[PDB]
Amino acid sequence: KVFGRCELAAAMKRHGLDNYRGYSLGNWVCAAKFESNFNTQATNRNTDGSTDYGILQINSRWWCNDGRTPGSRNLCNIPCSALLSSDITASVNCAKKIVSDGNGMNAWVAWRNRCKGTDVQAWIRGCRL
Amino acid sequence: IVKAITFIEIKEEKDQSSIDVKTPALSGLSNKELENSINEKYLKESQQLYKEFIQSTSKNKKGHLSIYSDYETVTDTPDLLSIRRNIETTQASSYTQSRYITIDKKNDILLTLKSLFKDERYIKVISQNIKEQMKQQMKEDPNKIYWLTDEDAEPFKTILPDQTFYITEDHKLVISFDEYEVAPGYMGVTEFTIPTGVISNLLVGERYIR
Ligand SMILES: [Cl-]
Ligand code: NA
Ligand code: NA
Ligand code: NA
Repeated sequence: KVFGRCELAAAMKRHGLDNYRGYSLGNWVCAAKFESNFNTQATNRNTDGSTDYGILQINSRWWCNDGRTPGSRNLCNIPCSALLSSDITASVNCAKKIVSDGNGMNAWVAWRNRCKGTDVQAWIRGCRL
Repeated sequence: IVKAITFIEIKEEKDQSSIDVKTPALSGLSNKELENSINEKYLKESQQLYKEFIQSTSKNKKGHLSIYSDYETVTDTPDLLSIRRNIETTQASSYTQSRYITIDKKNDILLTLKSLFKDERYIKVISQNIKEQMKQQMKEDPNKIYWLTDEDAEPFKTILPDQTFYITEDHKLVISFDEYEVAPGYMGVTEFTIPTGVISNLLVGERYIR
């Protein structure tokens, strides 16, 4: 499914991402915009055999198991398939571990290059939370 | 004979960090000052990649990081060699860059995009054709998204003067965009074949594009 912008803000708010490890809600929406354009089913296969999954494009080298990334770990201990649901629960819970891995939201290049140091509250503007 | 060969390989893992690099070297050129210039740059790039891996294994942990680089010969004709080098960095999500070099085998020339055309009008002409291609693609396939007319993302306006490009075996020009460059990350590395009928009269000649 493809979330509307405000619809995703409202949903990420429920899941406690507003100001989680310090990051205001706009950052998590902005991140999703530039990973997946709000598409929960987005998938991207890369040169190394890994795949990015879901609305936050979590990658199988580190964070989930898809059985086809030789030599990878599964730190969020989930099948990668769980990151492709229309319910965002599983992707939020893995994202929460990822931001705690030691680098903040910097572990997402999309955030670094399109979101960081911008006016990220704008991804919330016009919404009714 | 002009061909790419593997010349250094680094696979190594430690703490929360890994690296898996295969680096190419160019051999066979009659012009060795070019062949060494080319090969020197491939090695500085590898060296940089190892540095970033060593830096992530040093001092305080800064999160999980995977670094990967490989390479592929995409065009190998009697007249032309073109080599893709990929540089992939993975923490939360994967980030792929793809760079190319394209060599005129008969004259020992490293081609630039600029050298293919009589003047700078190619920038706007190619940029425009790409916008049209993106538009048509989006129209045909609602799973394809480019930052074109999206009101919330900075749109793609122009290629760079030295934009990544290569030349195919059938003598077509291809422009390549890294991930996140013109589109959300799920779209991957995107590329565009520029039809020759669109740019033919801007070409210096038909040695390379036809
Ligand atoms: Cl696996
Ligand atoms: Na995995
Ligand atoms: Na990605
Ligand atoms: Na490039």
